[PDB]
Amino acid sequence: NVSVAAYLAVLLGTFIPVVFLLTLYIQSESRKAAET
Amino acid sequence: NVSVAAYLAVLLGTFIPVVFLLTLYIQSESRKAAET
Amino acid sequence: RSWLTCAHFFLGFAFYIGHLWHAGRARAAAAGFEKGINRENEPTLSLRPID
Amino acid sequence: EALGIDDTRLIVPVILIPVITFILYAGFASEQDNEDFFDTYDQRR
Amino acid sequence: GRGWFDLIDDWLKRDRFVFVGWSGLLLFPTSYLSIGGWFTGTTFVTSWYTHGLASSYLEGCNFFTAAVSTPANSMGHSLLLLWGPEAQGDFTRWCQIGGLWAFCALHGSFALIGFCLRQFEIARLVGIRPYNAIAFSGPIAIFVSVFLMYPLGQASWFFAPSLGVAAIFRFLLFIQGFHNFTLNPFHMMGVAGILGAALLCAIHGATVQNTIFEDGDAANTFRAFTPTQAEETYSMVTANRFWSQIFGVAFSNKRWLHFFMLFVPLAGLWTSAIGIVGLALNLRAYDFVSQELRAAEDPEFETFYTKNILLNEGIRSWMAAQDQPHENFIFPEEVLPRGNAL
Amino acid sequence: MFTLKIVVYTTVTFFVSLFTFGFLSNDASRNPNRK
Amino acid sequence: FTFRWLAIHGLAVPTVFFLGAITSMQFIQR
Amino acid sequence: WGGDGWIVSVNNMEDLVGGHIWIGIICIVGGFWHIFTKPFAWARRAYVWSGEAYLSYSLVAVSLMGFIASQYSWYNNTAYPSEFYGPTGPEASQSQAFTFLVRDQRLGANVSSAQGPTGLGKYLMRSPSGEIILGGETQRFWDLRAPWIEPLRG
Amino acid sequence: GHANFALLFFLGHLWHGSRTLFRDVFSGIGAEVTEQVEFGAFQKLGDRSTKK
Amino acid sequence: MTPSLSAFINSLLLGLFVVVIPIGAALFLVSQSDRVTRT
Amino acid sequence: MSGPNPNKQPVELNRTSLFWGLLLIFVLAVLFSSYFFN
Amino acid sequence: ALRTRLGELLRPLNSEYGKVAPGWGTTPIMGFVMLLFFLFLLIILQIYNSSLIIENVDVDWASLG
Amino acid sequence: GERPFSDIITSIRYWIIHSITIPALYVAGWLFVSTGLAYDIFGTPRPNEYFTQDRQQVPLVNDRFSAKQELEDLTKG
Amino acid sequence: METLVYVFLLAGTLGVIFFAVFFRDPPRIAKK
Amino acid sequence: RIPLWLIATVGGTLALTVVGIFFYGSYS
Amino acid sequence: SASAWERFCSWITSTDNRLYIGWFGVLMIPTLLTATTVYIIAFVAAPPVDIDGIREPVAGSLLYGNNIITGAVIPSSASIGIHFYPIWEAASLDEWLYNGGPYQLIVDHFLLGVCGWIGREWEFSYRLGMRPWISVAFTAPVAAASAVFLVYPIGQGSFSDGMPLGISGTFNFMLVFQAEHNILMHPFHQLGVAGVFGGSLFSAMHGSLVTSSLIRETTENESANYGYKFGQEEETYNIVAAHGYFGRLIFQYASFNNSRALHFFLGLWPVVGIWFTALGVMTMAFNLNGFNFNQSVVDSQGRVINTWADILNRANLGMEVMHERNAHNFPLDL
Ligand SMILES: C=Cc1c(C)c2cc3nc(c4c5[nH]c(cc6nc(cc1[nH]2)C(C)=C6CC)c(C)c5C(=O)[C@@H]4C(=O)OC)[C@@H](CCC(=O)OC/C=C(\C)CCC[C@H](C)CCC[C@H](C)CCCC(C)C)[C@@H]3C
Ligand SMILES: CC1=CCCC(C)(C)[C@H]1/C=C/C(C)=C/C=C/C(C)=C/C=C/C=C(C)/C=C/C=C(C)/C=C/C1=C(C)CCCC1(C)C
Ligand SMILES: CC1=CCCC(C)(C)[C@H]1/C=C/C(C)=C/C=C/C(C)=C/C=C/C=C(C)/C=C/C=C(C)/C=C/C1=C(C)CCCC1(C)C
Repeated sequence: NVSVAAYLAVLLGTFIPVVFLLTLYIQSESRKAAET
Repeated sequence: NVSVAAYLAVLLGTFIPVVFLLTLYIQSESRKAAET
Repeated sequence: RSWLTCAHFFLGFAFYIGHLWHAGRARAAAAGFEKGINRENEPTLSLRPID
Repeated sequence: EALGIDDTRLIVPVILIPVITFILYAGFASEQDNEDFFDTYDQRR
Repeated sequence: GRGWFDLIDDWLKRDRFVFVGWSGLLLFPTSYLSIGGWFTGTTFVTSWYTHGLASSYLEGCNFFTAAVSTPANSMGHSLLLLWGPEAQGDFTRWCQIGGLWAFCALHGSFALIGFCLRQFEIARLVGIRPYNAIAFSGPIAIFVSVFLMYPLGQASWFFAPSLGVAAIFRFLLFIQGFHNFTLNPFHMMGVAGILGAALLCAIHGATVQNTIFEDGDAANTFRAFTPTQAEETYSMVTANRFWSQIFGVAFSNKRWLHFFMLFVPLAGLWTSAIGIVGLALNLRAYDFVSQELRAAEDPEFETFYTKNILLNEGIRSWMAAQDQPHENFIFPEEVLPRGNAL
Repeated sequence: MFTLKIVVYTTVTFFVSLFTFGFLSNDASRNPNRK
Repeated sequence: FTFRWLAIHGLAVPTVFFLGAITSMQFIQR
Repeated sequence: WGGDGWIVSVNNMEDLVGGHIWIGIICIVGGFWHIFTKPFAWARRAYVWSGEAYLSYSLVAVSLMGFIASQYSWYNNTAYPSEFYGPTGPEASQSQAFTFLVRDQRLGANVSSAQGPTGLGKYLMRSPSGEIILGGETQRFWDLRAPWIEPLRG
Repeated sequence: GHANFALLFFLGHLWHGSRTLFRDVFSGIGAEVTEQVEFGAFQKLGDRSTKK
Repeated sequence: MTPSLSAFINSLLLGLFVVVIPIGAALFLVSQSDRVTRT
Repeated sequence: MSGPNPNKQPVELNRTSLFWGLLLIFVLAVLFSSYFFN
Repeated sequence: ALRTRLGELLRPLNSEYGKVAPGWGTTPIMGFVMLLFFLFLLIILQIYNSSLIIENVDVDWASLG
Repeated sequence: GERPFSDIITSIRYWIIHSITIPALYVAGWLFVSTGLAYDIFGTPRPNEYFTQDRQQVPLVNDRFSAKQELEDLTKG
Repeated sequence: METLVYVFLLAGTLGVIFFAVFFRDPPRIAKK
Repeated sequence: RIPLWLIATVGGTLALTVVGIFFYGSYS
Repeated sequence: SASAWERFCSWITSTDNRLYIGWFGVLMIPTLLTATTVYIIAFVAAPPVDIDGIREPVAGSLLYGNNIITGAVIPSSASIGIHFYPIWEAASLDEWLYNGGPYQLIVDHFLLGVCGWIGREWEFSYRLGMRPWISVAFTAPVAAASAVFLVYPIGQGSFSDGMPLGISGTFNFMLVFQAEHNILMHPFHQLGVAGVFGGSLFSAMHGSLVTSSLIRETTENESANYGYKFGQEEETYNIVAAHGYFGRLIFQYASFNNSRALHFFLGLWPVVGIWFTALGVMTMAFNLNGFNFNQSVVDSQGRVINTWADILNRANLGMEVMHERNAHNFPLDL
């Protein structure tokens, strides 16, 4: 039916760049908040 | 043999708290860097 | 044989422990810091930080 | 079998390397004072 | 003048040799009865009608083999009150059915509650933070899980640990054989916590005793310390340098060091309690399914885990006949697993 | 197998020689209370 | 007469009773 | 290690007495050497000269001696004869295997062709070096030398 | 699941009761503790008015 | 009234009059007798 | 009103805590991977 | 602090923070009710434990019929 | 306050009442064991009472609410 | 294929150890 | 009145005597 | 100006290296790195090992069907015994892998490395001007590792009886040891269990007493750990407060007034406990087993009345008759 280990591909390829963007945004927001 | 979808369990349960800790550390370091 | 072997293995290990204790204390008493670190001149405080 | 040596070629490094280390150590020791002291250890280096 | 409650509160919180407090009313009688019942059981009370065992000094047992044995399996999870429907007020029959174990277990549960309340009360009166009661929650978790929640999930009180030494060893080997508790990862975390707590205790003691300041001229350095002094008695900088260049990492914060010493054994005990609670319902890490499948498909495939499984089978089969006498297990010599048998 | 044996013998002799002649090199003087 | 007296005597009278009982049990012919 | 045993494997009294002659000669010569000499410069730099240091040196020496004597008592049957100290673990296991071998060779059982549960020798098997040794779990103790078995050993 | 959750919530209850009854010493203790911890200094433990 | 219920009621009464009443009464008497000087 | 909440507090995590958390999560994964897989 | 209709409706229901009854108040009757609750819990626990057998109360799966 | 140890150990009454009471407790325990009273009180079998003539097996109690009657049947004679 | 996951987890743990040793926060004394 | 070291010595000897009788009863 | 050897000795004994090397480290670093390398590669990919010597290999590596828990570096063959088995003493490399040579390599290098670690702890205690008895504390785990890796093989005559380098192998070692020696009834193992339980108890007790009496130096919006500054002169917690709390908890001299004596006790209890349990394993290597109380209670006739020791004996018999299948051809296990 549906090939396995594609769940890993879809979920990791969704998570890792999302993780990267969330980390960047939180880092930038905290740097702005500390600038004040 | 080895049950599938346990790869998802192991890898996501490894990544997500690691992601949380890395985000916390980077956020704290950038707040310290903008405090200066 | 079991009694002799076990007793003398016990005593050999115990006297290795004694050797380590007394060799360490002999070195520390010869160098002169067997009673503790001198507060006025602490050797670590005069070293560069390691990291 | 002394020191586990079954081939005579094994004796060459086992004897040779300590000789070179002793040569370096002997240079170090010839740099020293080498007279008797009355103390628990020698503070001269 | 004052009310009666205020006078009782003043007398209970008196600064005497043995502090009583409000927690003392629960602690002292319950702990006294627990210890007294344990001595009475290990001294006089038999186990002949519950386990078919001798577990008292009256029967000829020593300190290792004497125990306050668990009740009979037929009792179920009865509270086994002296006035209860099993004993019906007969102290002799109450001792013969194992009711003294229930006496000790319930009084010890409430005595642990009382001692934790005592820690809370003394910490509140003295004025310090109550981290000692949080630390003692660990042993409370151990006792609750093992001596109450494990038997309450099993058939009866019979399979709870019996209050002895060889009885506790029997419990260890019984749980290993019927549960493979060494393979349980929560027990692995508990072992890690206990051994790391011993490691921390030894290493902190050695580090403090070996980084002290020279505060006296005497070679024995114990007298060179006063409790009311303001300065530290040992060098944290020297210790940090030593462990940074010996081990790679070292403590630099004393408070974090001591909270870690507090945390490691507590976490170990709580995780092992989770493991025992899991065992209470036979929800176990007994087997790895793929290893068993590969061993069934390939007779030449063998790991140490399969050998452990065979040893557990040996424990169960050679132990159940005399360990659970109420079941009347009659195992012939041919059904008993033997290494030479295959 | 002889080449591996002689390499291992050389390495063990080298490190043991360093150990031995390092502890002979006035190791007790190498303390912060010297001089 | 104090609470310490009672705390000691709780752990003393049965302690002596049990020690005597155990010393008596040491001489039972097994 | 196994099969060699360092100085625990002294198997005759001639070596024992001769090396005790050697030890006596060496000790007397070294004693006069130390009576008439003072430590050299390398020894003066190397060691700590205090009573506790000498005590520690003696402690490590006598600890090594304790280990060596424990192994003497466990393995050696020449300086510790089994008529007095009793058999060693290897000696007891090989005695059991050898007595079963004798009882089966005398009472009708071909021991050299009796296949074991794993295809190996049940009574007599082949050593990792190729010798004829006693089979079973006593194959680990094939280095045993005993006066009651050496006449029967080719 | 619920036996383990109840066991863990027992620890949680202990922690939050401790943080409730000890709110004033959350960040540590002061210099007013040294007089109370002397053995026999006060008749009632922790009460400054019961000094001997 | 079963024997178990009668035993339960008797257990409550015995617990009261053997544990709670004597301990509480002694606590009350000693607290009223040995007071604390708050001067 | 919709604006500065007075209860806003910064959140910190020093490098020691980061390394402890990484070690904890990786060791837990090492421990429980064998049991999740079987 | 903005004022709403629901906020003004519920304001009297949250308006007495820190208001206490002087002295011991209703503590004795509270303790009496707690004692009754303790007895009730003990009764039902001993019923469920079969340490307390009551007429026409069969603690059994078979009582479902 | 507290009672010091010297006042405890130098009291004349403290020694005479102990000398008249504590050996009495010791002998009381000795006679509690030696007269067979402990076996009867706690139900511990005598060395000749583990097995009877009719029962040569382990006396297991197999019912909860009739345990007293079963114990009386097993321990009779 | 789970062997790869085991090796990855072990190597990640060792990398965490390496970074905790060599890239640690350098301890310094404060000017309090 | 009596020095404490004599009391400690007598108590230690009596404790060792209790240990000895318990061990003798274990062996008999 | 100095000689090359003097500069080499100054670099080796330097306190400026991130990790101190020292002369004991000269022996320690290569041995520990060799053991680590061989252990990693043999745990990942090593062929099965005939541990019992009966030509029935046991798989221990990840590539041959093991997880982290069941994986182990199998001990060497019983055919080898305690014969020295390096790579060059085997006919081929695969013969060395078949007979468990990696176990001997790892064990020897690891024991040398931990002895070097003891010496290196002493050495950097000496270079820093501190008291050198942390190595005495570390001798206890080294003693236990030696007892389970070298002494027990020496006592039993085979390196196959050492503890396997794994987890399930460790459990198998424990079970077989209990079956053959009854370690639970051995008083030295009981002292070791008391040592670890008391070490946990005292670690938790000391940590809770220090954390309970921390001196207020922080605000409510930060961790309490920042009240202590690295290198400060004053004490960060009230020792008198903790002493008073613990004196009122049990009795007024159940506590240690002296912090130095308290920390000596902390370092003393578990070190002595582990010393005693390691020596107990060392003595049971030569078959001086634990207490045997089997059939200690008989009735008037003489029928055996079982005790808890007899049920423990039944469990030990269950483990005994199942361990090392088809390796026993004789009734007794001598
Ligand atoms: C075998 C292990 C073990 C024992 C025996 C033990 C014992 C003790 N721990 C105490 C404290 C502590 N334990 C702590 C942490 C730990 N304790 C641990 C493990 C143990 N702790 C571990 C692993 C930790 C790490 C978390 C802390 C933090 C404390 C304390 O604050 C306290 C102390 O002061 O330390 C010195 C002492 C006083 C508390 C108490 O219960 O007395 C009161 C008596 C009671 C409650 C009666 C107990 C009744 C028991 C439960 C049932 C009956 C048992 C029989 C009487 C005996 C059974 C015989 C056996 C052989 C089976 C007590 C001696
Ligand atoms: C259970 C029950 C029945 C009905 C009444 C009641 C409801 C109240 C309830 C409780 C009854 C009670 C409280 C009974 C009290 C029993 C008590 C306190 C028994 C105590 C006995 C004390 C004993 C042996 C002493 C043992 C000490 C020994 C050997 C010494 C050991 C030694 C130590 C410590 C170090 C090594 C050397 C040495 C000398 C061996
Ligand atoms: C043959 C045999 C059968 C049975 C009986 C019999 C006695 C005859 C037996 C033996 C006979 C003989 C001749 C035995 C001889 C044994 C000998 C020579 C033992 C000598 C061992 C030497 C040892 C430890 C040396 C220890 C010194 C060391 C590490 C180094 C010390 C120092 C230096 C020099 C280097 C740096 C480190 C330091 C500490 C500064």
